[PDB]
Amino acid sequence: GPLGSSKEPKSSAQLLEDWGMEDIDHVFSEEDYRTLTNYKAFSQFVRPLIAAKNPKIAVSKMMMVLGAKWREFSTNNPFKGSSGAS
Repeated sequence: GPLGSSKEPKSSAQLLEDWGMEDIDHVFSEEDYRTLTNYKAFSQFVRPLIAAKNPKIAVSKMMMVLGAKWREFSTNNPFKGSSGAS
């Protein structure tokens, strides 16, 4: 049978949950997609955000969450091209 050992990856929520931590119940919405168009703009927002729910988290773990969230963001983001095309 088709198992697919790599189909469902660990999302940032998954990772954080796997560590026994809670994530920000925020949802990257349409306006967020159009404004956080790059990782630096993204991290500057999302880092203090997640840190607000887990301030005692390890930075090494946090960077995984941020990175995964950027991925998740880009995944649910319909706007492939922030200003039209990309």
